[PDB]
Amino acid sequence: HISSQQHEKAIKSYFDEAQTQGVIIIKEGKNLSTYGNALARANKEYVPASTFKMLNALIGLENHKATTNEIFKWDGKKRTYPMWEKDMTLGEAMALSAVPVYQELARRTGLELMQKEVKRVNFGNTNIGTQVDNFWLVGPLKITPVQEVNFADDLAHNRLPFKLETQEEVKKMLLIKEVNGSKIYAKSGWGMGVTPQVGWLTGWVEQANGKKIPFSLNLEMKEGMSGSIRNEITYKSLENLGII
Repeated sequence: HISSQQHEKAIKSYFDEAQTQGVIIIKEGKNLSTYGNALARANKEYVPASTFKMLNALIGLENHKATTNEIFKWDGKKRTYPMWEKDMTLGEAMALSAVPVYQELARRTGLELMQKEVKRVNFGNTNIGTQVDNFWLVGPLKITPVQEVNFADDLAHNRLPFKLETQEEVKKMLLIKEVNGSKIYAKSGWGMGVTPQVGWLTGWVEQANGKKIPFSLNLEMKEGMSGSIRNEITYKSLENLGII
């Protein structure tokens, strides 16, 4: 079998090849393993950016601000991406990472309730500030890569403080890949309105035997880098380690 030294070298190279700095944290049962080319990122705070959609969806569904089939209508105004100029359910919006639909959901929850639920769940630094519709994009909400893989571990195992049914509905929103009997559930995140920019892919692998292996990738995104590098490094890392 392959040495630690070699796994670590391989996964560090994935980051080096992308000309970025990043970490990926894997959790197995209770044990966290940190890999990549900038390990000290593991316990630094960054904005969650679209990572926070997993929790905004939980809070909105639990608090009856939406249902899993409600169609959020496009209001007709020009959007950053053409693929967002359409009507969609929270699940469609999770996959397209459609920030406008999730800003509407935040605004239905409202500042006061949003701040209470973010506190109740203990996400990151728990601080949402005064602006209900952009706190996960530009601050002040922040979360370390450790707290993210721990958040994915809780979601994955249904340990967040929400109805089981709420958690199952949100996890169904997150299936992003199947590869050999393994299912990968994750949400990406790119905070562009912060400097330096932060990229995330947080989730877990469900192996064919039902075991769940949570992960959070966290890297510096750079002007002109592609978004699928978060995916590419993540899948290379998980396959290097035999998780998929």
